[PDB]
Amino acid sequence: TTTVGITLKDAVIMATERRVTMENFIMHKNGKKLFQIDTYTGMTIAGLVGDAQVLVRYMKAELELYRLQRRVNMPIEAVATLLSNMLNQVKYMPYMVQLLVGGIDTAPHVFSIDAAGGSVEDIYASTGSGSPFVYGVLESQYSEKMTVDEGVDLVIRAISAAKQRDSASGGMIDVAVITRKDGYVQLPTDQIESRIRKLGLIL
Amino acid sequence: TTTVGITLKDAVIMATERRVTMENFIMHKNGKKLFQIDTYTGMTIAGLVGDAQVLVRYMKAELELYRLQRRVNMPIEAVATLLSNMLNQVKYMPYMVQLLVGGIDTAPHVFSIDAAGGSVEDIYASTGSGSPFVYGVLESQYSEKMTVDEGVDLVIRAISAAKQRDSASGGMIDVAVITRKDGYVQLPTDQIESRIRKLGLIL
Amino acid sequence: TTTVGITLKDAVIMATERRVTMENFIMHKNGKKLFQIDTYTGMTIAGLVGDAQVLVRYMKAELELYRLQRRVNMPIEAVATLLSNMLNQVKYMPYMVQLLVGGIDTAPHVFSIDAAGGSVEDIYASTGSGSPFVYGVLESQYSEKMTVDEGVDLVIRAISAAKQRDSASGGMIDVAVITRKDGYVQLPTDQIESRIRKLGLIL
Amino acid sequence: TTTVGITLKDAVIMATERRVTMENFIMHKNGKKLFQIDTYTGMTIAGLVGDAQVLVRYMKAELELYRLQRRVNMPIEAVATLLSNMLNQVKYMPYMVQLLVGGIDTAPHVFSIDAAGGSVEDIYASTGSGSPFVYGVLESQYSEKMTVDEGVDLVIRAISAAKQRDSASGGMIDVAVITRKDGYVQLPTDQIESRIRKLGLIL
Amino acid sequence: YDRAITVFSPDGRLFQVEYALEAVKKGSTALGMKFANGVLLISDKKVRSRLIEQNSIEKIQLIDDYVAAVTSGLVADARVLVDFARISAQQEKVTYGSLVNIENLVKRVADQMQQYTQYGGVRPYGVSLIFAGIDQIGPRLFDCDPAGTINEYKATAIGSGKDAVVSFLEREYKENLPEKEAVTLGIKALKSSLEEGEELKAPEIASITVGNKYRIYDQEEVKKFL
Amino acid sequence: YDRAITVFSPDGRLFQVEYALEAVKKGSTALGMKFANGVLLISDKKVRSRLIEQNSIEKIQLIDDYVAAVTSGLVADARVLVDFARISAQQEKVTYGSLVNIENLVKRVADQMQQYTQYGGVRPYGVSLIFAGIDQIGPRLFDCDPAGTINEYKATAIGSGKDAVVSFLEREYKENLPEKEAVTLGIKALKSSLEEGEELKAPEIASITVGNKYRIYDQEEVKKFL
Amino acid sequence: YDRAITVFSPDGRLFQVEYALEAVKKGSTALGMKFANGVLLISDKKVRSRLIEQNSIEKIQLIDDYVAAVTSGLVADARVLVDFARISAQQEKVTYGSLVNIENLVKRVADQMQQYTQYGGVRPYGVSLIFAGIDQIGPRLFDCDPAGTINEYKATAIGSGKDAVVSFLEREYKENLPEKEAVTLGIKALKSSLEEGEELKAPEIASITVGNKYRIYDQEEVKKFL
Amino acid sequence: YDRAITVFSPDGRLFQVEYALEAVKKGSTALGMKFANGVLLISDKKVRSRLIEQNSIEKIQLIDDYVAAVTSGLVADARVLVDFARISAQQEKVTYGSLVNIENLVKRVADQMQQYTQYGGVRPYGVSLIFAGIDQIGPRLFDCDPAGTINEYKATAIGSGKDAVVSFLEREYKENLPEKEAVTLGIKALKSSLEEGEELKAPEIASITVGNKYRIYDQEEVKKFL
Amino acid sequence: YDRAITVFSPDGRLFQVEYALEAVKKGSTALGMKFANGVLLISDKKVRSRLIEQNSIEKIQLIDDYVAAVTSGLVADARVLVDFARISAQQEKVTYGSLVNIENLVKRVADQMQQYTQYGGVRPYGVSLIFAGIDQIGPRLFDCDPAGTINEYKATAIGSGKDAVVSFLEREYKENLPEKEAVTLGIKALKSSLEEGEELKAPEIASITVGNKYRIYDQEEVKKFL
Repeated sequence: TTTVGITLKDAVIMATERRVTMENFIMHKNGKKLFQIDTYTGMTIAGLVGDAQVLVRYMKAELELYRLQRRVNMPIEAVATLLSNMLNQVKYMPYMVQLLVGGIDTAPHVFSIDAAGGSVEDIYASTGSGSPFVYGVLESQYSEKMTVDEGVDLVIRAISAAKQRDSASGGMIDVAVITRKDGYVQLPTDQIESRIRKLGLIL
Repeated sequence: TTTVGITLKDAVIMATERRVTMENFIMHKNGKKLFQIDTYTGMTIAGLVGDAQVLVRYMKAELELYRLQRRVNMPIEAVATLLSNMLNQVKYMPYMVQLLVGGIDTAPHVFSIDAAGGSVEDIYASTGSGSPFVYGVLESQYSEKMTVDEGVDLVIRAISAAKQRDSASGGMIDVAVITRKDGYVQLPTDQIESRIRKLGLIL
Repeated sequence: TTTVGITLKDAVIMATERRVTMENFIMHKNGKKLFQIDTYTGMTIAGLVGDAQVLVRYMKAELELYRLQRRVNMPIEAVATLLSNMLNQVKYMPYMVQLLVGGIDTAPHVFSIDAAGGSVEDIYASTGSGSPFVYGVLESQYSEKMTVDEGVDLVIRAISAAKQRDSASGGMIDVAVITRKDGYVQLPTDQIESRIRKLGLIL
Repeated sequence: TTTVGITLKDAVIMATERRVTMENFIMHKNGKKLFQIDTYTGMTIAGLVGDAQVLVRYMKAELELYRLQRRVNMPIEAVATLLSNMLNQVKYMPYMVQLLVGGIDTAPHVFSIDAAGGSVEDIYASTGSGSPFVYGVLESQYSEKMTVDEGVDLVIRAISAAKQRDSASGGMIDVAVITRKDGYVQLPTDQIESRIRKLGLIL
Repeated sequence: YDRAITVFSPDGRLFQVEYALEAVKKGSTALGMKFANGVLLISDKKVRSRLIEQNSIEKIQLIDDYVAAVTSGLVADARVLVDFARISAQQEKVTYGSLVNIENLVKRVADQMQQYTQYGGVRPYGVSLIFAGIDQIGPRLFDCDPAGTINEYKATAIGSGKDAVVSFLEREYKENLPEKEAVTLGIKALKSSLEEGEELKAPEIASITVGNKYRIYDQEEVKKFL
Repeated sequence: YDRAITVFSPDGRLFQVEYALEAVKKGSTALGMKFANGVLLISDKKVRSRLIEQNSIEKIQLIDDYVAAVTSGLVADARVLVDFARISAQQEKVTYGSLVNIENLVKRVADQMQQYTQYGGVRPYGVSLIFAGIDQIGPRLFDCDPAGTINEYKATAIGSGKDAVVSFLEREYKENLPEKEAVTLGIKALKSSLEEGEELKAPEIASITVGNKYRIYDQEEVKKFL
Repeated sequence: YDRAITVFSPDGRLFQVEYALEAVKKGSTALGMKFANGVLLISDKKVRSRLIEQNSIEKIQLIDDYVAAVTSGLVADARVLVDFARISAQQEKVTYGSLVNIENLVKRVADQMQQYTQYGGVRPYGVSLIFAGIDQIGPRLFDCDPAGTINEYKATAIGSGKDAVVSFLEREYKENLPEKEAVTLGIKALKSSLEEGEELKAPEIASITVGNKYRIYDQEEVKKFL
Repeated sequence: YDRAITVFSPDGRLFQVEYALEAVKKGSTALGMKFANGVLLISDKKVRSRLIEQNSIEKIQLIDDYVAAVTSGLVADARVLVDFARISAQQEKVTYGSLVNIENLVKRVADQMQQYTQYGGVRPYGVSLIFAGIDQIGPRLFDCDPAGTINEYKATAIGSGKDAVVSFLEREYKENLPEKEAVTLGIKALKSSLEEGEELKAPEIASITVGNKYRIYDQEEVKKFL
Repeated sequence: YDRAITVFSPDGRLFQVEYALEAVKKGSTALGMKFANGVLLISDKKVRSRLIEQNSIEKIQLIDDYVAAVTSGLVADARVLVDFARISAQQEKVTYGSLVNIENLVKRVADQMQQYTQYGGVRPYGVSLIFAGIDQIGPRLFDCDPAGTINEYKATAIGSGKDAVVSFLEREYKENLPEKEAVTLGIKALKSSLEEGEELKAPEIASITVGNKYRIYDQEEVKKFL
């Protein structure tokens, strides 16, 4: 699998592929690895499917309980800290998962958490089997003076490179830009196909 | 990774690098391994990221609870003793971490604690993957009659040598001098770049 | 590491080296392995550093609680029995430590306790990595008709031989003679350097 | 190590050597393996030192509590049964010890108990590293029509043969004859040296 | 017949909860109010004899460097409850990394008091607290009931001088106010209530402005306001 | 001698349960009704003094973004019970993945109240709640008794203004009704009961239409209905 | 009918806490005060009969070589509480390595007394203690209440001779004072209170100066002050 | 109504502790004293009927071969407490290898009695003991109260003949004394108290001299002192 | 007001222990005595109706083939206690391999009765037992009190016929006696007490001689002694 998360000026963009295997044997050509975890932050998936979905369910539950108790959204440092403490209360029966949570509260963030609960701030991050490819292209092309359209084009070029050069990733890309103004918006697949055909990465 | 902690006349200087890997695959070129643990002592990180951050959270919590109960700062022997007892109550499900806590109470100290909770006093210490390099240069150049500027220059030369001769360490150095007079002050990165360009270790 | 404990006429002499490694990589050229455990007995350290320091803390606590409950000092047989029962209540998650406790109550003793809690009385004992050297020189030169100065000279010759012929031991020797008259007195390092320069073991 | 226990007409004789190792490295040339467990029975030691001394402490305690509750001494079958049940309540975290308890209540006995708690009556028994030598000489020279002096001479010849032909045993022999008339009497070392010089086993 | 245990009345009142109230009416009076960019607490300090250490007797007890507390009623229940509030705040700082809302803290403390209201075989806490501090939302000021009732105030009081102070504060309080005039108003409130000993004292006063930490005043500064 | 503990009467009545029900007759009145494509809750808000923070005092407390709750009676038991309802709803969202029926939630909350009705050594909850929200079935509106009794209503009330409201709602309520006219009918209900203070107030009102989430009204919109 | 169990009063007083006080008024009197570089404790020793071992009867009981304690009230509760204080001090010496502040020790002991004040089915401790010793802060001198109330004093007393001593010490105590004159003042205090047996006794007196350990005086030195 | 459970009185007295005292006043009398190099216990033995086995009735019950005990009061509580003292002494012989001080043993036994004084739902022990024996310190002689109070004596008594014996022992006791004259003084003490049955009996007497073990006398030797 | 629960009296008596005694005075009488090389038990058997199975009604209940027991008082407590004595004897036969002393068995059974004397919320055992048998020491004969008091007798009784039997046995008992004459003396004892029904019965009698096991007599042999 692969993930990507890119922080720019006043937004943060995350995207995954949708191919679940679960065997060698690619079994599901349309899964779901990008989740809305709250109204201003989301969470991606790059690990064992069952453990990752249980962590998504628990974090949806805990953040909704949080916002319903305090009427304020959770800070991104707080959600990564909570996720790190949860993953590190059990590490000798651990969750084989590589999580990545990003979102905006007063400034956009994207955080990475490994299977032992190591939280660390960075402006662009990625996890999964097809991770070094998207790190390569993000290192080569990424600038922090981009717009939202330039950011999502960079994301689509990244995940397209990972699909062309990796076996585990593949299938249709789904992308969701989360910003302070419009809130959590997941792009429809028709606009994503339009961006792919505009960039000329289709075959 | 690498750490360094140097005790001089009336201050103690600690610094780390900022590069987190978490894989082989250096993943985060700007992490955080130097933490303010209290208003007159700090703690560095040279182990597994999740376990080390959980230990930082717990020790921040316990020292703040301490100062809030007694209105006195914790002695450095007390914080190393507490950390040793915590790490040695669980050693068969242990924390794979090499901690180093330094600070000043009535006299400056820097203490080292391994994964089994062995506390030991020393005037200069270091932990991490790039540790023997900085021990070499500290053994060759260190004197206890230095000033604060000479101390932080020695620290920057040390961590620069560890960056030039090690793979795991790297990225921008951050340094914080903790003294009795000004309290915990972390140097801004512009002054650190000025010291690097003055010493001529830039390329 | 190395220890030594020698019983003579009306006193008992213990000494260790001060070099802590904690790696291969000798890391601390000035540690602390000789501890005052009570006002008329002391305890030496020749094991894993964390476990040994936790045992020193617990035995300081228990003997102080003892003397504060009963207003009598603890017998040496009692402190070795207590330490043996503590080490043998847990031996399948054991403390990898080789302890040695000596002192005087109505007659001087020095006792040895291994990692499984085997207490045994003897007039001269030693533990640690550099142990057979000091057993050799104690077997060759030791007599029970010595004075305190002859005893501490024999101790310094022993630990100097162990330093010259072992890697794990080293650093400055510290010695404490415990007797009934003056109580627990640890010799200052200047007198120890004077005895080394008088015996001519310096280089 | 080695033990020996010999039942004759109206007495039972036990003896051990005194050399404790605890390493390969014979460390203590004067230990203690023969214990008075009650006023009419004793217990010998041929196992791991810590576990064996803890078993000696527990059995001293339990037999003293027994006699203090009932004002009668414990039968030898009862003490071996108690020791067997104690050793067999824990055999998967077992005591690596080979015990041997002998004494006289209305008729002399000497019993042997292995590490799994197998009690068995026999008129002469032995345990330890140097055990088959003393079984050989006891099988060749032992008769049940001996006196106490002939018995203790046979014991000294046995343990002297085990010292001359084994590495683990050695040091000065101590012997205690326990009989109904005089109770528990441990022979002084001067009489033992007189018997050695009379038998001509000295070198 | 008239029910002295934590069970109900035939009109529907908890008698022991009343009786832990009117215990808190016997306590030392205390007060808090919000000002322009923060919140202040002011605690009366009736130094009765001249033997007691004048400095180290504190009623304004910090829970964190961004949440403070002052109490009234049974002082032992006060100290135990403040210790539970401290360890609860530090557990929130462990788990969620930062103290986002002080309301979670006061709700956990109030539910801890509710648990001893609820079950049998334990008396309630005879203690009443107000919490103050800033968070992500802003300057907050709570109250805490022996029943467990919390109320967020702009300006409140607690202790023996409840009614006269809250009458002064319904008469004369203004919403946004600089710190010096606000603490002058608070000293005037405490003097309005405590005119039965015909002298006020030198009380202890503490404040916080958002972005900063607690500045508990020394003995010398509070005498200049007086 | 007339049985003040959770045991039975010689006619067969639970006296502590009763006495907790007359505790909740002393509470603040509240109301709910179903309208054409949803359900609304309307809570009276008797702002007694002018010191209490007018905004953040809330009785309409959300359990989820699709189930809401408003309460009456002992406010501490209310807050603890609403917290238990929140964690029970979130445990259902963990386990079954979605909140399919609000009836499971109200039945678990009512059984939680039953457990303290049942055993000895603990008083019952002196608190009465109504739940509202939509699910797979549709817009639902429950009640909750200190005994644990639940009843699904088209339109109900709770609190001190029970009888006058339920008389108005047996007289004048209609089944399917647009939201503006339904909330006008609700304000008329609350004014019909609360004509003893000769002024109603500005209350707090909330609604949901199926497919949407909760739209708690601000201060400015509710004054336009009034 | 007037509430003899750890529950509240209709004015809000804990009756068993009172009754454990006025138990502690029957105890043996004791006293402590701070002097120039330390703190002293002075304990009256009413040797009633001539059979009791005059030496080994001790009321000044050490907790550590830097914290001491002397007690009044029920002597069995005293001994159990001093044993808990000893094991708590030694657990702090294990965990934090040094005894940095004596205040943590007295607060844990006082919370231990609070736990038996709080729950039902156990009586409070009928015992009152004062703690003395030096730390990182300096010479400290606490008190301990059967309620759990602690107060740091410059100079205090405990036992049957409470009021006369504290009157003498509001009249005649000075802050910084050499040790010989301070213990002369303490013997004068104890003689001022105990003028009902028309003889004082030879009491037991102990002190500490910062940097040193406890010097409990023998029988021969205390008779020279007398 | 005058407080019959282990709770406090309004003057501050534990009435069940009193009532376990004055139970121990009904017991059989016993005595101990220190002599020149040891300590002796002397126990009266009122053989009432001629059926009871004259030999095996013992009220000199050894805890160890270096600590002995004699009791008074409820004999079942006596036997249970002596069994607990035996297993506690043997646990100390396990853990610390030798019995260094008898004071740890009597303090653990007294705290065991305190635990049943303290909690509710259990009566105290109606039993009073004195312990005797030598240690590293020397010959010791304790007492044990149903409250848990211990006192180290030179010479003491217990049982029904308390007051007359302790009057004889304040009148006529000397500190350092040979064993024959000391036990003659003890028999004279027991005869001084027990002059109401106009015959003493043949009692049972035991002693220890430091370095030796217990020599409980037979029937024939004690009649020669008589 | 006169204390019916296991707590103390103001003179120091356990009233429930009395009331469990005087319950045991209503039981069936039984008796035991020592003879030349053993011990015998003799149990009266009041066969009331002619419907009860004459053979299998047993009061002499074996604990082991070397310890026997016979009881009086509440028969259900008797059966439960004899079952506990059996499993305790068999646990001793597991652990120590042989039954060396019967005194350990009777002391564990008596401490089991003490545990229900001691704690609250359970009534004591209303049952009284005597144990008999041989061991390493010799023929033994104990008694067991509802208080837990044990006494070793040469010859004793239990049940309703206590006083008349113990008067006969202070008058006419001899120490060493052959078995036939001893059991004739026992039948004469039982006839001396039970002369109120003017007929004795055919009782059940059992014995043991050291080295042998229990010989409970049949119906035919006991009629030849009668």
